[PDB]
Amino acid sequence: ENILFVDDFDAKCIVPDTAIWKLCTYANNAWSQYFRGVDGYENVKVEEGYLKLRACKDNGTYKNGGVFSKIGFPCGTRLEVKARLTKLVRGGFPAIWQMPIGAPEWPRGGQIDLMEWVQGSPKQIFQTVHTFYINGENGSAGVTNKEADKNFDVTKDHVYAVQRTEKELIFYVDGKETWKYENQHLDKEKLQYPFCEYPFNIILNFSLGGELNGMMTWPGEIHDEDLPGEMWVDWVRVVLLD
Ligand SMILES: CC(=O)N[C@H]1[C@H](O[C@@H]2[C@@H](O)[C@H](O)O[C@H](CO)[C@@H]2O)O[C@H](CO)[C@@H](O[C@@H]2O[C@H](CO)[C@H](O)[C@H](O)[C@H]2O)[C@@H]1O
Ligand SMILES: [Ca+2]
Ligand code: NA
Ligand code: NA
Repeated sequence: ENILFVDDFDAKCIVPDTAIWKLCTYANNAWSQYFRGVDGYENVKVEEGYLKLRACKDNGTYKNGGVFSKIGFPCGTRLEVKARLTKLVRGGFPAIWQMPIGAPEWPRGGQIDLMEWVQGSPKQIFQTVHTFYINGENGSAGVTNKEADKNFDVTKDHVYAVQRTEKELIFYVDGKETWKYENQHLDKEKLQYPFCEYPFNIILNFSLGGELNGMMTWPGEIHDEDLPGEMWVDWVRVVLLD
């Protein structure tokens, strides 16, 4: 099987590979708002074969932990990520996902979420597709997998995967297919399937929710007493398909 990229996070270093992995930065949205004033690698380390991403509160200030790949991947590929949460955190918002590189403004270039967790459904994860066709100017939910295992322990290791081709996206958990999002071969102007127009990166983060500009976010209310939380990523792999 053809390995286009792999990181086992087992390099003789205390931070993830500095050529591949960049620290996440502040932006006025739910997942990014608490990268503000995160000092370098304070919430991000490599240790005992894991990337360890921490979310915590530091003298009044919520701080996220996350990195994104500077490298990205074409179509005809499958991304596999092994990860667990150390615990459930109320208001915690950990994610394993992909953004297009150099695409028009979100959500026009698309977005793929291999894993998200929120306190509102604590014994499940979400696998989600975003496009301008789905979301338009006003939508943020995307299309998510409704038959998601309802009886599932996020604090154990799982392998989250998406296979991306011109035909479709196929999601997996622990090597079992969960759902697919098909190319409908519509007018290019509808932007229904942008997933081969730009390379997609890898994003790994443990973010905190609560209010954004006075509106409650999907991950809901932050319970300070539950903090800190960590996501441990054992490995990331991108395979070239047949
Ligand atoms: C509604 C929203 O917050 N959208 C931002 C998007 O969010 C992701 C969600 O769509 C989804 O729930 O999965 C992940 C993991 O939890 C994120 O929460 O993220 C993108 C990429 O960061 C944002 O696009 C960026 O917006 C900023 C300004 O806010 C900037 O314009 C940048 O150019 C753009 O890429 C969505 O706003
Ligand atoms: Ca590892
Ligand atoms: Na790095
Ligand atoms: Na999701």
